[PDB]
Amino acid sequence: ESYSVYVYKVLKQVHPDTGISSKAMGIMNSFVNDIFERIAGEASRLAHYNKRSTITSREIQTAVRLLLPGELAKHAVSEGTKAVTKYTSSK
Amino acid sequence: ESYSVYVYKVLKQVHPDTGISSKAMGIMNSFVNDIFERIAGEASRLAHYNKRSTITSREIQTAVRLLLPGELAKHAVSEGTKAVTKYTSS
Amino acid sequence: LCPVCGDKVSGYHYGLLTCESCKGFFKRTVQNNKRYTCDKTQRKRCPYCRFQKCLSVGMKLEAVRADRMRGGRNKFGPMYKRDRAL
Amino acid sequence: DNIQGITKPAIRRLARRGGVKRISGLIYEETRGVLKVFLENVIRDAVTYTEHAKRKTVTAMDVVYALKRQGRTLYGFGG
Amino acid sequence: DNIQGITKPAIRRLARRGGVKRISGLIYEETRGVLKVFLENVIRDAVTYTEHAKRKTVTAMDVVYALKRQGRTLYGFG
Amino acid sequence: PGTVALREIRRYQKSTELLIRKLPFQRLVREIAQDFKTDLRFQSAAIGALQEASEAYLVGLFEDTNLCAIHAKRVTIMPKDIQLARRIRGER
Amino acid sequence: RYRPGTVALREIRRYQKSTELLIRKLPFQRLVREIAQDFKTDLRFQSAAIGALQEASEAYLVGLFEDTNLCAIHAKRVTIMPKDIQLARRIRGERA
Amino acid sequence: KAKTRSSRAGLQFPVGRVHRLLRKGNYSERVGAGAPVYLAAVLEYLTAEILELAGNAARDNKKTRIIPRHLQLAIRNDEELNKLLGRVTIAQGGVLPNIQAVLLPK
Amino acid sequence: AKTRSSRAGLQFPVGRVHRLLRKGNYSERVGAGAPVYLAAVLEYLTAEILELAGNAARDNKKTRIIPRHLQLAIRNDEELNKLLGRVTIAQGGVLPNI
DNA sequence: TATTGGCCTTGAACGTGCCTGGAGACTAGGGAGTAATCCCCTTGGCGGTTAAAACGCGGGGGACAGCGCGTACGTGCGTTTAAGCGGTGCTAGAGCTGTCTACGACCAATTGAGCGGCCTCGGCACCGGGATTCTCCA
DNA sequence: TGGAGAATCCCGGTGCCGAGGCCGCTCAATTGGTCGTAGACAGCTCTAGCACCGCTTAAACGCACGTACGCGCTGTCCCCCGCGTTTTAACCGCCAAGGGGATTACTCCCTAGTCTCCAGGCACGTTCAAGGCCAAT
Ligand SMILES: [Zn+2]
Repeated sequence: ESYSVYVYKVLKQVHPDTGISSKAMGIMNSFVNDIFERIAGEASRLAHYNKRSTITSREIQTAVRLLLPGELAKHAVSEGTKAVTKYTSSK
Repeated sequence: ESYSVYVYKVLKQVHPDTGISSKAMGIMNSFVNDIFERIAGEASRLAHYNKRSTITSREIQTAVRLLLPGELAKHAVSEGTKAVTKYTSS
Repeated sequence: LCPVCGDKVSGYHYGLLTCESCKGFFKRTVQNNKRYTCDKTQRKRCPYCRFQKCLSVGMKLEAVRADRMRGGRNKFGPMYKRDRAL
Repeated sequence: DNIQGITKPAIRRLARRGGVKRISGLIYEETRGVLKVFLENVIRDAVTYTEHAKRKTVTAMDVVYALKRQGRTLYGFGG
Repeated sequence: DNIQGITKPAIRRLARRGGVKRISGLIYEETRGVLKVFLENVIRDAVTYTEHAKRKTVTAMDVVYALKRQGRTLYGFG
Repeated sequence: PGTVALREIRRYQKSTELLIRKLPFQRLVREIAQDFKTDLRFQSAAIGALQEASEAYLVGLFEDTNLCAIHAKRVTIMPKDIQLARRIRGER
Repeated sequence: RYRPGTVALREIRRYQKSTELLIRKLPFQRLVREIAQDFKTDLRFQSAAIGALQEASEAYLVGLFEDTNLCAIHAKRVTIMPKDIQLARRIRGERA
Repeated sequence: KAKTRSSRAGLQFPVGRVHRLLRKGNYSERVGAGAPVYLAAVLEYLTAEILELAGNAARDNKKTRIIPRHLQLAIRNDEELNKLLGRVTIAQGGVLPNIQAVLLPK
Repeated sequence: AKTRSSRAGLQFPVGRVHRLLRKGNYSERVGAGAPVYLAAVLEYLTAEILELAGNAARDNKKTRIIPRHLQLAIRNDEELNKLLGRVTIAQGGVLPNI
């Protein structure tokens, strides 16, 4: 499994007329996997510290705050909260 | 939940006429917890790499070889193998 | 009575029954590494006689702590307790 | 302006523990800045941990986790 | 032996990419030694990973995991 | 002008006690913490751990700075040595 | 004739604009195999493993050379010496 | 009638795949209904930022495809991304052109 | 022998290590030999550190291990220095060098 | 008077109660262990360029040592400053228990989104080639 | 400031190999209902964090002073740099033979799950010998 389709969709969203090479997709797949592993590990540690058996959007928010720099963490928190609210609004 | 009893027994085995203080006991507890976490995490990663759903003595041995330096790794592997053999013998 | 001098013992001090006077004298002598030049009435007559009698009765030197750590119990704790069982 | 509570003799003592024989006169401000930068980065993560679990008092384990996150594992304060 | 395959011009090029302008005459032996130590550590970890998996062929994944274990995460090889 | 410095180095490398007054450090810690959140509260153990970590970090940094100073044919440490030590250490 | 130091700067500018490997491949493969011989006999290597090892080694050496250059500049010099490498590796924490 | 969770959340990254990865990754006994949405949104945001910077870097060199060097330039020229990706080496990435001022001719 | 440590000849709790492995989200299943191996490794490491600390405390005329002795034992051993190189010890000080 | 004593502080070793987590036993189901087969994929030869490593050697710029000089840093003493150690008073908020509901695991149909294979053509690398600008000296 | 003269850039031509756009199908994402418990929520007990206050004394601060250390300058000799011949082994293309990695039926032992019994481990309160401090001497 890979993230090539989603990365290409995002690239077409940000840069309409711009392609990419295979090695660049390999690097981006490695980047996505690395960030996923970091955030998931931090969320698991946060859940274990507080003696809870569930990982919620709260643990994701706290892990994003812990792992990312200032402006990046702020923007990521805003985007994730907006996505969660939009998802919950529909059913 | 702490390791004070077991660390005290180990100390009595090593130095039968030497005591330990409270802060040293806390440091030892932190050390044991840190080493446990490191080895367990390495074993979990090893099990995940090979698409295995179980953690066995092989993963623990490989993690010990990966983490500890040369002579420490050799002696730790020897002690663990001896313990596992004795337990299996029953 | 305290075998070192002959006064009333106060308890377990560096090996066995001794009094507060002899306990204090031993701890000062050991901690200060004091050296001098040579009965209850004569207990203050000469440091040498009392000191040599204290070492002679068997009361021990290593019971004193070089770093002077406070509290706890020393290696002779099990022995002290066994002797105190009587 | 409580950073000046880290007096010059204290910085000199810290340097002496590090084996420093001679100290310049411009060291102290730099040391104060470095200490402030370190403390900010530790305290931020400590407070972030404290906000989780809806607590108003910062615990020792919060600062222990904050230190361990930065590769500065500390022994003797629980955990 | 094979270490002399790491020639003086190769180390010169590596230093040139690093911004070094003037190089002494005893640099190359030090570079060979440090490269041997680094390669020894990485290859030891990779071979341990290969051995645990019941294999006789070293893959790229073993090298990547070994590099990650040293805090030298590498991108582009999976 | 070298004897007292050597004596101080010996005593403070054998000393193993803390080297900063506790009340000013407490005030500084609370002042820094007030920025991120208001009406915060602290345990004593947290402040002790913060102080000990800070002292250990500063001692290590000073050791590296002394090494960098010695490399440059000097015995007096300067801010440039601290900056070089932190740069090679990777701190930003 | 170019004065000493012009060609060095030319090479510095040229080799920082490229991304190719700077070590010949066959001697590096031979060295890797010889080093791995002491760990297990009769080993096989995928091409990707050797490529990754080479990439990591070149990156590590370039970083070490940058640190060595900084150390040499600190001591009011232009020429790098082994002692600069030792100091950089000591401060980094690699050498004990 | 069936709708994808990404469409409900308005994302491009998959929510079901992230949920499956979280479940199989041995992170928690249970996974909430909103955690994959948050994680996917964060990953999409980071990928979009990196792609924007890399595309600008590629456009600088008059190219229309992104290669590893453009990724390295974009990552190393941004302070926050550089701090995030500090101990990461990019294959075929190279280094930034940087020469010390003293080494220049007088 | 009822306790698993008695069977394994150890002074560390096999059952507690097994429970911590199970309730730590490491793997879905845990083998019967992993806790024994892990407990043996931990016991060996603790015994090594304690022996070094006791020797350090017995060099000087002391009779109780304080954190300074642990720091001296770890700093003066090449293997343990590499194992615990990024660890700060409470009230340990530094090595009397330089 | 620098030495006797008497009372007071102290930190690991000991007892005691009780409860929660380890030990034993049994069963069901799936994860790990072996074979057999298939076919990439890794190793090993051979011969013709030809680019890269090796070599010689003159000289110029930089490493290194010696010496002089000015001021910044160390040292000591008198005098402020405030840290350190108690005692007392007063809550904010940590820490645990109970109820009960809202949410997430689990299973079975059902459907469509995403990997594999296969043309194809357009971005990008390579060659002249004159144009233009970095170095060097005299 | 001007003149050779190497290193470098701005220009088309060209063709080739990989980026990028379809198809078919299978396999993983979606729906819907039922159910058991994780976690939200409210309320109450009691630790412990934060305020003041007085007195004692060790650290902090100030100041005069003089010598050791940093830094600039000068000379000389080692030794790396730039360039022009020989020598060598790295690349490239082809090829062929296994060696080992990947996939699949299959079967059997290993580990999760539940229930019951009870002792190991934690929380205390209480030694208690040894170091510490004081006045009379
Ligand atoms: Zn007596």
